[PDB]
Amino acid sequence: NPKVFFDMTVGGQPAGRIVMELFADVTPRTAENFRALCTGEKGIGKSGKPLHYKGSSFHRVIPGFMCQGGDFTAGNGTGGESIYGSKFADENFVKKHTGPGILSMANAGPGTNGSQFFVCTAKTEWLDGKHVVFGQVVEGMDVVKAIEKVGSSSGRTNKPVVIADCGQLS
Amino acid sequence: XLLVTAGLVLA
Repeated sequence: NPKVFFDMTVGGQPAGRIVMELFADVTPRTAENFRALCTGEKGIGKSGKPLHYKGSSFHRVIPGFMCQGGDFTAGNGTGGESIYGSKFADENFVKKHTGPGILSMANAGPGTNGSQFFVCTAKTEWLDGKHVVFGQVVEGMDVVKAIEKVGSSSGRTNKPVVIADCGQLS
Repeated sequence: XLLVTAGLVLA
């Protein structure tokens, strides 16, 4: 399984590296999409912007629930773009939301996977079968905690949370 | 509620 990373800033301050293992052996299509968006491999998408998480933000953070990001298109939670040229199907729901660090796809209903993702800060069992789990934070979960700290009940952060750098680790 | 959607944020 490939391992990818985010180097994060919170309020402009470096906050650490989040390291994620991608379940390519369980969700090959979903993993590859995420992995590719970490490296920037694919270049420019249909949106005219690089297919790359680098520089994008966590725009929706709810403490005790999850941190959501992945909109490198509009940078406001409405955008995002997969590497397949369109939204892609829910590959499978084998993996469940079993606790903190769970990496899963945000969507707009069935078969609408783009680039928006979320990292759980607890068990989110109610999302089972609706959101494709495809990864797990394996290092730097404490960095996710720092992100969680600036969240709110509305989801608005109170400091900008930015992916300062990102890519593939192994 | 506690959802994670992309466009229309629900309760």
